[PDB]
Amino acid sequence: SHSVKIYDTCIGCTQCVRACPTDVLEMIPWGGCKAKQIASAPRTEDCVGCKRCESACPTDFLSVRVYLWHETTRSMGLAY
Amino acid sequence: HSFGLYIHNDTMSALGRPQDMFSDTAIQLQPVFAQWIQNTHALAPGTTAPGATASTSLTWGGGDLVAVGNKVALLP
Amino acid sequence: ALRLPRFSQGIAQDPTTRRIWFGIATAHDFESHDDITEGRLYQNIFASHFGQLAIIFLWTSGNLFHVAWQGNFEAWVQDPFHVRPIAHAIWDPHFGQPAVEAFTRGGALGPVNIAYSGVYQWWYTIGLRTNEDLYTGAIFLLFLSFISLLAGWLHLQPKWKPSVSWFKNAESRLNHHLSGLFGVSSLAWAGHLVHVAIPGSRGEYVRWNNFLDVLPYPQGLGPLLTGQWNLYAQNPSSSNHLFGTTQGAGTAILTILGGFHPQTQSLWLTDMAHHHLAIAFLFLIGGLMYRTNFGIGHSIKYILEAHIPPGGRLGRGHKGLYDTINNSIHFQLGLALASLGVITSLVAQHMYSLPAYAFIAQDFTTQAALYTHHQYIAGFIMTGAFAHGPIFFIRDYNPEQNADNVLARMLEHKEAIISHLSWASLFLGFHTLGLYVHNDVMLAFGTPEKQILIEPIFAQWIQSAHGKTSYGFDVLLSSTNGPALNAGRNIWLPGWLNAINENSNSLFLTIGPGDFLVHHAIALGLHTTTLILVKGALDARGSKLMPDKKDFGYSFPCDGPGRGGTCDISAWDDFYLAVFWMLNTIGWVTFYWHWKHITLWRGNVSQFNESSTYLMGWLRDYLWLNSSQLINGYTPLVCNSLSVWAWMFLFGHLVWATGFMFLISWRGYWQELIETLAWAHERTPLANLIRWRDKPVALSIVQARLVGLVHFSVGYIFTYAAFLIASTSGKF
Amino acid sequence: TPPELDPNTPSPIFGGSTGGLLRKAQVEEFYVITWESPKEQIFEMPTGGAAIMREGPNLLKLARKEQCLALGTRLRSKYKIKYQFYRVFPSGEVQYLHPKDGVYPEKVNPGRQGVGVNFRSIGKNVSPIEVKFTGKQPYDL
Amino acid sequence: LPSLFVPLVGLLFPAVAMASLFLHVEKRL
Amino acid sequence: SISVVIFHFSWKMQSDVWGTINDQGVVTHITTGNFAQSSITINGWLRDFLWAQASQVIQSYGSSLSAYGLFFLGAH
Amino acid sequence: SGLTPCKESKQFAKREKQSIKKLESSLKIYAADSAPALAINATIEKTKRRFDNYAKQGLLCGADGLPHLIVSGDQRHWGEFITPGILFLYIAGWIGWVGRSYLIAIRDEKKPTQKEIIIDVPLASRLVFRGFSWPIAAYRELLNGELVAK
Amino acid sequence: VYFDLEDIGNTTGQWDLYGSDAPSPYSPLQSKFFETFAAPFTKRGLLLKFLILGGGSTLAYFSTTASGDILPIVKGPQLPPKLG
Ligand code: CLA
Ligand code: CLA
Ligand code: CLA
Ligand code: CLA
Ligand code: CLA
Ligand SMILES: CC1=C(/C=C/C(C)=C/C=C/C(C)=C/C=C/C=C(C)/C=C/C=C(C)/C=C/C2=C(C)CCCC2(C)C)C(C)(C)CCC1
Ligand SMILES: CC1=C(/C=C/C(C)=C/C=C/C(C)=C\C=C\C=C(C)\C=C\C=C(C)\C=C\C2=C(C)CCCC2(C)C)C(C)(C)CCC1
Ligand SMILES: CC1=C(C/C=C(\C)CCC[C@H](C)CCC[C@H](C)CCCC(C)C)C(=O)c2ccccc2C1=O
Ligand SMILES: [Ca+2]
Repeated sequence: SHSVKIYDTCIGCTQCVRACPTDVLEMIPWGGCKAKQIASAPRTEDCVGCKRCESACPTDFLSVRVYLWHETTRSMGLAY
Repeated sequence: HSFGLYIHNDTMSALGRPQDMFSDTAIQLQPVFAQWIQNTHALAPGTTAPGATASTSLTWGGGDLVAVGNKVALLP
Repeated sequence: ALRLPRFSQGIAQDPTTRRIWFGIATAHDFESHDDITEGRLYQNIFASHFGQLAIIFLWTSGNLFHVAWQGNFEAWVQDPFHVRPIAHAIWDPHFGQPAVEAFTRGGALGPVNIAYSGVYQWWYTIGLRTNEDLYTGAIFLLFLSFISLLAGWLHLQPKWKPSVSWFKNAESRLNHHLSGLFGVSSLAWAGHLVHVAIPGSRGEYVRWNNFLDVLPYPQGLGPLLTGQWNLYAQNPSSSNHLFGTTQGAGTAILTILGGFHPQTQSLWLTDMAHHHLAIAFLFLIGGLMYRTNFGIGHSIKYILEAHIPPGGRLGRGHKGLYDTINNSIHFQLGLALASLGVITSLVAQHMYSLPAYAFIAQDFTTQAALYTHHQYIAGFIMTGAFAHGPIFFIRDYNPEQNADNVLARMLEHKEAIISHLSWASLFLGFHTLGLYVHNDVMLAFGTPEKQILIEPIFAQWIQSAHGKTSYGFDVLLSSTNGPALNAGRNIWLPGWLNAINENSNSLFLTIGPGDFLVHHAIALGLHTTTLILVKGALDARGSKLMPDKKDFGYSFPCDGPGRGGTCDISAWDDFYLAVFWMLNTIGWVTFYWHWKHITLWRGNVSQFNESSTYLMGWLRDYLWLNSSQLINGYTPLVCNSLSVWAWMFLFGHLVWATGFMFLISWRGYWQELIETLAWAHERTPLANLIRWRDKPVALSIVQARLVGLVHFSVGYIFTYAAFLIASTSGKF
Repeated sequence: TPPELDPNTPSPIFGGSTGGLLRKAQVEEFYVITWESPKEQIFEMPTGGAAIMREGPNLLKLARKEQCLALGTRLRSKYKIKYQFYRVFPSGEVQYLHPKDGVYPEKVNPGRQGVGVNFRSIGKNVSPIEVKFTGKQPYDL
Repeated sequence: LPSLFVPLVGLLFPAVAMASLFLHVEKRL
Repeated sequence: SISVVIFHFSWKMQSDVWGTINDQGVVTHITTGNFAQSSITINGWLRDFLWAQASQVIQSYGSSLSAYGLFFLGAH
Repeated sequence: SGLTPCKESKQFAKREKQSIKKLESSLKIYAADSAPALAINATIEKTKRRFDNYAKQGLLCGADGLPHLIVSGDQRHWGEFITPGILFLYIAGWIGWVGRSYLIAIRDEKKPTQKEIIIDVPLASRLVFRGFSWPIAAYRELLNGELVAK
Repeated sequence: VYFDLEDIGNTTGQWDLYGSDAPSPYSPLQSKFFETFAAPFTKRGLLLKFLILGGGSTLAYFSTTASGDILPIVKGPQLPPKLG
């Protein structure tokens, strides 16, 4: 499946989690920003790689990145 | 079944086999349905439409031609 | 592993048809393979290298075999001017009776293809005379091709595999490639010339049976070791000399006459034996510069470390640059390809102007074919050189280890490099097109006197310096009171001045305003293609739009629609862009070459000189004009021997346009289409008894651009080749 | 907390569509999404055209999951509804997917533990050469 | 007439090659 | 689709319809009825249609029709 | 300069001759006192004037019979390239210098983009004639020509 | 219509739709004739080899021929340009 990482540059806006069509990310407690939360990629097996998450990050540089990797049925978005 | 017939024709011609082409002089694909209609509009005036003196179009005329100047206006 | 491709587990677990596609396009990218080590990397390449040589030896072996078995050659040797060389025989059951008649040419017994590679003139010049000679040559290469495979297999065995440090022994390899691979090879080639080639051009046949009790020279090696080498140039072949015969034959084996042999219109054999002998010296002595195991020589590293201009205007100069190149195979391939690409063009530009093979200049189709051949090879090689350059920056470039050296400073001021290349391209583009269009309007309004026809006097001045009488100018070698002239006076100059001022040959052809414009087109083509490629290389590791373009590799589809949209942002993709421009550039080059030459051979340089200044002229008087015999290869009335070129001509157009589909329409459309077909198959009775083992999916984003580009390129090459050969050979 | 389980609950009123399950559902996986409806309502089907929600508990089987979230997301807004979806497999085992941790993912929960987070953020990753030949990748670090 | 090596290269080799590749490609160790 | 439609029109009319007629009945069409035997081949379309008929627009410089010559290249 | 001056080129004379005969041919259908005739006679007079000037200004011609330009720098042909060029660089410099005078005037202001899509014509008219002395850009170059940040 | 974990097969429409399940309509003996005479080709592998080697050589065999096009035939060859 694809590879998705998060960085301490994250501000806890939570927008990507809202942007994801396959429920890959989620927010977890943290203490590196005023929001006190940070994104996480606990289910990268369900990711498709549409990068809607990245398209929704306001950090100067994306704090969530998606590195397209090995292709699986799940990632190829196949209903057959 | 349209374009592939052309490529067939190109290859046969280039190989010097005109008789193996889709043409009027070889393997004919005569569009008979459009031809029959064409003929029907020819026999239309007087027969089907008695009020019509001449044909609807000269493309259905058969043996009628119209010229203006030295140039051809229309014909079957 | 588990299944193909088992050099990559992650790609074998692909349940779609993509696993097969990508399994083929990554088979040679050894570094991306599973469990790869630096040891296995150098060993796989080394082995592949033997495999490549084996194929090359085998390939040439095929040509020799077929020319001997299905070609005249012997008939061609007697009448070079009036015999068409045969490529091989044609056996095609699809052939109609006419096609068999129309194609049986060259005095063959059946339908044959006419060779346009020029191996006939090459082998005749080389010394080969009969078919027996060709067969034993074919045997020899078949043998060499076997020992290539044998050696490739040998060094894949554990007790014969070379260590990585052996591959990184640069100074030893250079000392041997310069001295042995270049020098000794060239030295021994001049040996073949004075033993076989030169005496063969003088009627005497020297093969293995009698090359021992037969002297290449009357004084026979005496004067060489004596020091009076001048004796070998004492009696050259006459001006009335006939090739292959004793009529006018001399005794000399090493001369410097310059110019051409009158009969063959090619360089003197005694000029070329001398050439390679002289070459072999600078190479033999040259391959003793670097250090090995004898306590003498140079440390390449230490030289680079020492070349730092004080006042640090180049920073730390070339320090650490030795390891940067010796550790990165891509840097080496890039340097190799760039160098090779340049001398590939050098070959092209020299073999049409200074023919080295007997009776090759008279064969116009061969001359046109060979020139176009190499200029496209050179072009492709050049883009690859600028592809591994980027790959190097991504995979092997170490920023800290190249701190502030010339390589690093490139990236440091990359914006300046790119913007100026952009300016140069914009300047050339705006005016070359501008002048072409202005002239077209004048011709349209019927006022050719209003054209802008700039004389290329700079280049005309060069030709004068070479000794061309036209234009006047009174430059060096064009002036009686010139130190340069009187220095070379009656050595190579009488032969040179005679040849450069002959109106038949292609030795520094007369150029005018029409030549001025196309050259700027050429200049435009070069600058733009370089602009694309170096912008690709210098941005491979990142930009403002994608700061971390590394981490993603050389080839990736994109980075999504965010940040404005990032399609074709990878270094692989600007390669993809540059190939188009390089195809456009070489296209302009070969159009220029072929039009100038067909008008010359036709004795009508007027048509080129007056029509090449406006673009309608190119369309009408070059492309539309010379397409006549080609497109009539087959007709509603008949078929000709040019029918195959007519067929290929359309074939090229078809492949070319088919590629437009992959380049214009992109993936999401086709993916949604296929999944409706996936539905159909499962819901169709009798058909759903049969199930696919690989899931049908649309070609990937990058794969599309590759497939599209290949079609575009194949069409490009096959279309022009169909035109180049037919229009030429139809007229000759 | 334990996830909900099912299932014998009815499914919505639909007429049939071509976007339905295929062999993949039979041999690979298929998904189910479930929800509670206050009224019998009409909704747009991701696979098809239009279907009628059935008042009370509702069960829908869809292929691919994304279809599950797309419909579910639509259920959350538009009308207010609480939904959940599971992964079926073919053996009969079932797997609870979303929400999966009590609460929705947008909302921070204390139970959750981070996965795939790099504390040296930035593009402070190392050059590819540095990991060359090391199965690793720069981001993985 | 040796020109009957054509079908062999022309068809037989390709068929064998394709069949073999097809099999290797669909293999599941 | 439309491009091959209007090419179908242009060739068919010149070849089989339009042309000069004199007062003996003798009809001489513009392209002389070559549609039937040469439009059935892609090479025929390239040669007898495009190559042949494009001669007017590429030989229009100096004429009143040179603007078409300019727009021809201009559109390419 | 392997060419021959146009004044003494036969090909150059044949073109003027052939062109005039073509226009005169058309002259026949329209009769005399006529609009097209006056229009054609005006083209003929414009034609003669053209060729006359080219010869008069010492422009070489090629075997083609058409003038060719010398851009080497040779003094006899500055008119051909160098003189017009300097004229260009003056204007090009003018336009660019005025264009750059506007952006600097605009840069420190409110919404700077607002005056890039809606021109401040009073400001532009104030700055247009500054390009007249634009080659005193040189004296800006001795100090504040280009930014030091990059 | 239904949905039970108990029976996934049925849940996901794995139905042998147009399947017969009916007894053999073929007359016996006829079947037995075909069952004993087509038996060698049913072993696989060997059929693959029989079709390659057999199909290959059978093809080669039609190497031999006449009214194919093996006749440039008595036709004076043209020159036909600069000559050759
Ligand atoms: C180098 C490859 C190659 C070769 C050697 C051939 C050879 C032939 N082709 Mg094929 N073809 C090819 C490539 C090739 N083609 C490609 C790439 C295409 C796609 C464009 C085609 C499309 C094509 C078409 C549409 C037709 C041919 C036809 C023919 C036959 C015409 C000669 C004839 O009439 O005699 C004799 C005519 C016969 C019918 C004799 C039959 C030959 C016997 C039955 C062979 C026995 C079957 C063979 C053993 C099974 C193969 C086994 C093998 C795969 C292991 C000839 C056998 C024509 C044809 O076969 O007629 C129907 C024809 O219609 N070709
Ligand atoms: C010394 C010569 C040389 C060598 C050793 C290499 C070696 C390599 N190249 Mg480079 N390259 C070269 C020259 C060379 N190249 C030139 C001259 C160009 C300009 C065209 C390129 C442009 C290039 C690009 C863009 C890429 C490489 C890549 C690679 C690497 C992977 C190769 C691979 O597995 O793919 C296998 C290749 C194939 C299976 C060939 C299939 C596609 C070909 C082009 C189609 C064949 C043409 C067509 C079918 C002709 C038949 C038509 C018919 C009608 C007659 C490998 C290290 C890749 C890389 O960087 O690694 C990630 C990469 O993407 N090369
Ligand atoms: C004939 C088609 C065509 C043309 C005209 C161009 C032109 C250009 N290309 Mg493109 N290219 C093409 C095909 C073409 N390309 C294709 C098929 C590909 C493969 C995808 C590419 C890939 C490519 C890449 C990757 C790059 C280019 C670049 C460029 C620019 C190069 C610099 C230059 O020439 O300055 C001169 C400008 C021109 C020649 C075009 C100007 C057109 C007219 C003359 C302008 C005047 C307009 C006039 C007033 C009429 C106005 C009309 C009215 C309605 C307003 C130039 C604009 C490079 C670039 O951007 O340069 C920095 C760049 O890197 N090209
Ligand atoms: C249906 C149309 C058709 C077909 C099927 C053929 C077929 C053939 N032609 Mg004919 N030809 C045609 C039309 C056609 N032609 C027309 C219209 C003309 C103009 C009149 C000609 C003019 C012509 C000439 C002059 C010649 C032929 C020859 C040949 C034969 C090539 C023999 C060969 O190399 O083997 C195999 C094919 C190849 C080696 C080339 C294939 C290239 C592929 C794409 C390389 C890429 C492969 C890739 C790596 C994938 C590999 C997988 C694979 C191994 C499974 C073959 C029988 C030649 C011949 O007689 O043989 C000696 C010959 O010289 N043709
Ligand atoms: C203030 C106006 C201005 C100035 C001083 C410059 C200056 C420069 N440009 Mg830019 N450019 C401009 C406008 C300008 N440009 C506009 C509007 C565009 C969009 C088409 C561009 C697109 C452009 C590209 C792609 C490139 C440059 C480049 C360059 C540099 C090299 C010279 C050149 O090729 O330019 C050529 C000019 C053009 C291609 C466009 C024509 C610009 C028009 C004619 C001027 C604008 C007039 C403006 C509306 C006046 C406002 C009046 C005001 C008082 C109200 C030089 C620094 C090159 C570079 O980077 O150098 C290394 C380069 O590759 N320019
Ligand atoms: C003596 C003589 C001469 C000479 C001249 C010269 C001196 C020369 C030259 C030359 C030159 C001067 C050449 C060049 C070139 C080049 C090129 C072609 C390039 C390239 C490249 C590339 C492709 C790169 C890549 C890369 C990258 C990008 C990254 C890093 C790595 C690398 C490096 C790989 C003359 C003629 C005058 C006269 C006569 C004689
Ligand atoms: C002489 C001559 C010639 C040659 C020339 C040359 C070769 C030269 C050159 C040149 C060069 C080599 C130049 C350079 C440069 C540079 C630079 C570095 C620049 C800059 C700039 C700037 C900065 C500008 C700016 C501006 C202005 C000033 C104006 C407007 C605005 C603007 C901003 C644009 C010829 C033969 C052709 C012709 C005759 C004459
Ligand atoms: C047509 C098309 C397809 C559909 C094309 C497909 C699925 C190609 C499938 C290939 C078929 C099976 C025939 C291929 C046979 C060729 C002769 C290749 C030879 C086989 C080997 C030698 C490689 C895409 O998937 C696509 C994706 C992205 C951009 C553009 C396009 C696009 O234009
Ligand atoms: Ca010459």
